[PDB]
Amino acid sequence: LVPKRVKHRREFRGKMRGEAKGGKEVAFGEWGLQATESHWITNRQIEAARIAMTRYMKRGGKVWIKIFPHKSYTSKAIGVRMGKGKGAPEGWVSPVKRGKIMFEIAGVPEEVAREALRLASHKLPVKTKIVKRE
Amino acid sequence: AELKITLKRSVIGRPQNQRATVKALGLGKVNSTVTKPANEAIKGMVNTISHLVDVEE
Amino acid sequence: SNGRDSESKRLGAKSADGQTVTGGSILYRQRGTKIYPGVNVGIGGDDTLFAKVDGVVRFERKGRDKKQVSVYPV
Amino acid sequence: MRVNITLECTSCKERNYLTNKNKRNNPDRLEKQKYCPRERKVTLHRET
RNA sequence: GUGGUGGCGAUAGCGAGAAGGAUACACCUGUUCCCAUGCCGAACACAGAAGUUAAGCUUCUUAGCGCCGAUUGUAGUGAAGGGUUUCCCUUUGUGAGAGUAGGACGUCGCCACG
RNA sequence: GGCGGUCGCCUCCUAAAAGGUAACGGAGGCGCCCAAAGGUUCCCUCAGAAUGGUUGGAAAUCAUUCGAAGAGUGUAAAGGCAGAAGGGAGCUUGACUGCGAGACCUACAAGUCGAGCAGGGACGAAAGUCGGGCUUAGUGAUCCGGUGGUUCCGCAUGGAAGGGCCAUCGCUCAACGGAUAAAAGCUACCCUGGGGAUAACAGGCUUAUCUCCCCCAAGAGUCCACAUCGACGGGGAGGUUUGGCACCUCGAUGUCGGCUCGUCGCAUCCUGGGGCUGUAGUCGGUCCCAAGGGUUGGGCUGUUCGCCCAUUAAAGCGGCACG
RNA sequence: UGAUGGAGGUAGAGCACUGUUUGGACUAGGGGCCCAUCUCGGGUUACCGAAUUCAGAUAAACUCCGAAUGCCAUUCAUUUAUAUCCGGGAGUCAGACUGCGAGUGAUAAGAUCCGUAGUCGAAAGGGAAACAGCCCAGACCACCAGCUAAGGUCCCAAAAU
Ligand SMILES: [K+]
Ligand SMILES: [K+]
Ligand SMILES: [K+]
Ligand SMILES: [K+]
Ligand SMILES: [K+]
Ligand SMILES: [K+]
Ligand SMILES: [K+]
Ligand SMILES: [K+]
Ligand SMILES: [K+]
Ligand SMILES: [K+]
Ligand SMILES: [K+]
Ligand SMILES: [K+]
Ligand SMILES: [K+]
Ligand SMILES: [K+]
Ligand SMILES: [K+]
Ligand SMILES: [K+]
Ligand SMILES: [K+]
Ligand SMILES: [K+]
Ligand SMILES: [K+]
Ligand SMILES: [K+]
Ligand SMILES: [K+]
Ligand SMILES: [Mg+2]
Ligand SMILES: [Mg+2]
Ligand SMILES: [Mg+2]
Ligand SMILES: [Mg+2]
Ligand SMILES: [Mg+2]
Ligand SMILES: [Mg+2]
Ligand SMILES: [Mg+2]
Ligand SMILES: [Mg+2]
Ligand SMILES: [Mg+2]
Ligand SMILES: [Mg+2]
Ligand SMILES: [Mg+2]
Ligand SMILES: [Mg+2]
Ligand SMILES: [Mg+2]
Ligand SMILES: [Mg+2]
Ligand SMILES: [Mg+2]
Ligand SMILES: [Mg+2]
Ligand SMILES: [Mg+2]
Ligand SMILES: [Mg+2]
Ligand SMILES: [Mg+2]
Ligand SMILES: [Mg+2]
Ligand SMILES: [Mg+2]
Ligand SMILES: [Mg+2]
Ligand SMILES: [Mg+2]
Ligand SMILES: [Mg+2]
Ligand SMILES: [Zn+2]
Repeated sequence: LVPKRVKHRREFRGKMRGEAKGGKEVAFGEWGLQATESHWITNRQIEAARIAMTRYMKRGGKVWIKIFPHKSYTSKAIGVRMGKGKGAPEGWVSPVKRGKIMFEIAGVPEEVAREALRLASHKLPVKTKIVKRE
Repeated sequence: AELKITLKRSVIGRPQNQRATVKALGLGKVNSTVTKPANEAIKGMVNTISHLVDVEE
Repeated sequence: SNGRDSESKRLGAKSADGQTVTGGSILYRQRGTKIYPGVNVGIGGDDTLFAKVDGVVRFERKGRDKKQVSVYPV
Repeated sequence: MRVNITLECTSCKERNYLTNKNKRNNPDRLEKQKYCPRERKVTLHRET
């Protein structure tokens, strides 16, 4: 996942304080994977979790990714001293706050949903808990 | 009626408005005491530095 | 490359609400009519609001979504 | 080619005004009715 | 009642529906007159009173939309601390946005003709 | 330090709801333009969309309806403006002269706003508006010169010469508060004053990188995730690498490799003990425990490293200012 | 300090604008196949799908909203004692860490650069084993007197085994 275009090539890292503004309830699927810690989630991590879920589901049911890596981050190469302007963009992250549902699933029995979301959670840098839609 | 205010905590390491409030009340050394009217202005001052003072009616 | 910025212009309110000012005193510096000139107040060539007489400054509402400065002599 | 010009008073020849014109859009000498401080009256002024 | 002209944040609006013209306001009838159209008497301007309430306009019904919006709770946060300190927590004050109970189809003047 | 970038001005974000606020922080503009794109008087309201319509096409012009601004505002952005600051038309030149109470800004020099007074006007019936433009960039001190004006001065006197005063012109003096009217390099032949205010070595902090160790387990393994290996991802430890910083040392902390002497860690090369094995045996693989001792000589290269020769139970990896 | 009145768009929040973005419905239009080909009209992948709409996210340079604080002001109130102005004399223009709010950096650095408060600087004393910058607290002096702060009370080592 990557935004097709961005208004600004470079952006502040920002801060992650408090619970997630939105997306704290399962909205489309039957089961959700809720973040319980705040952390940047990369588009590589989102993809690993997504493939881990869908494959176990055996292309069964539906998967919703509720987070998008809107935010870019830059780096400087080894041997580059401090200064001389912000580094070139390196990757994409979604800043995720505790309580945000990162993924939702439907169309599969609960046993598969719980194991599907377990395999995904091990791909993410954040601790997670399974959440049933209300 | 009256308020007896005593300075029980040091003013070292405190913001300027708190040091100036202590001085506005007429307090000096630690354990210095002063008697003031229980106006809204004086009670406001006590509230600003309540962590530094003890007050008696 | 970046590294440029214009000098700051010290815009905003220059006289307070309820303050007595002499005629000609600047009340508000602004780009555009962020605040409108009310009674006894004029607007300069660069949108600066100034008192036309001696009086007390009042920042007021102009209808629903606009503001206004006036000077009221005593 | 926008240029700076002087508007002289056609009556008393005092060079009273500093202004500018685009020569391409105004080939001929700019003529204006301007107040002459010397004569203290509005007089025809012409670029010189 | 209607026509002028104002103050008040649209609680004055919008949409839909209904009724009315006695006066008044309008459509309306004309281009001789002042005046007018980057063409057109459509408009503006002027002169006029056959018809019409059809529309505007006034009054009335509706909250469907827009607007207004208490209380409670929560986010944030001043001050005082704390921890397991990119964060988080306690105490004390303050306190939204959101979402809601609700309010509301206006109100206060002055003048003229009735 | 060099290379590159930057140097004055304007707008934004950073900037923490007054103002101000830094970085070789993140984005853009300026060194103009306009004789109307200025003033005033009067009048006007947009972009799009739907529907219909010759050439005519997605889209050129026309009509109706919808449409609160989704247009436009010369030129960047922000703030503003459709009671227009946007658009059209008539007449105009106020893109006036003398000024200017009082304010803003400000180290200074400057910069900004300004009611109002007088002179003489433009438009308007009048009220009234007008000292340029929606607002904020479009600029450059003094010295020295040019040009115009002048009831100023005129070295005995009259003149003149030459000055003054007012107006204006000549700056990519852009290193933009401008060292001179006028200026590029080499130094390992070098020298002095200083600095650990500031680099190279080593220490320190950091640990992205690096080495090692783990989590999840899609897969490989005939079958069989986990004998062995392990994608996509995730988490640590160490402080040997590549680096970042500039905190001790520049009134000097001697720099690679080797020799001599070792000493320590254990993420163990050999030897000792052990579990699992896709362990018949013999050889092995992998993990665990274990640092007691041991852990070769040569060819080439300054080398470390590495390749090679010949051995060996093995010929370990690191730390100790790369001892 | 209180009261009162104002300016200002940050925290948060929201999406009403602008960017970024998920799913659903439906769809102009868009890709190949056949029939019909003058390439002219269809029927399809639950083929790609504008725009619309429904639901759900996101933002330093987004805002229908919007605090706490801070700020300006008042012939205001209470306490307090400074404020300006004129002049003589300076020194300073390497700052450091800590907390908090940001940028740069890898939301690394005892890093760097601002804002804000404190301490150090230029501050001895007590605590943190030692430890400029942390916690408590400001040494004019004398005392073989008392009370406390941080921090403590089994022994080193004062005080609850
Ligand atoms: K995880
Ligand atoms: K008519
Ligand atoms: K009617
Ligand atoms: K209504
Ligand atoms: K005109
Ligand atoms: K210079
Ligand atoms: K040489
Ligand atoms: K590490
Ligand atoms: K490990
Ligand atoms: K097996
Ligand atoms: K040295
Ligand atoms: K060794
Ligand atoms: K074995
Ligand atoms: K050993
Ligand atoms: K050799
Ligand atoms: K050799
Ligand atoms: K060394
Ligand atoms: K939105
Ligand atoms: K914001
Ligand atoms: K600080
Ligand atoms: K001090
Ligand atoms: Mg600015
Ligand atoms: Mg101007
Ligand atoms: Mg609310
Ligand atoms: Mg602030
Ligand atoms: Mg500010
Ligand atoms: Mg214009
Ligand atoms: Mg003579
Ligand atoms: Mg002579
Ligand atoms: Mg300079
Ligand atoms: Mg030589
Ligand atoms: Mg020397
Ligand atoms: Mg020295
Ligand atoms: Mg140093
Ligand atoms: Mg050393
Ligand atoms: Mg430093
Ligand atoms: Mg020495
Ligand atoms: Mg071991
Ligand atoms: Mg926010
Ligand atoms: Mg530092
Ligand atoms: Mg010193
Ligand atoms: Mg001390
Ligand atoms: Mg010392
Ligand atoms: Mg004891
Ligand atoms: Mg006990
Ligand atoms: Zn003249």
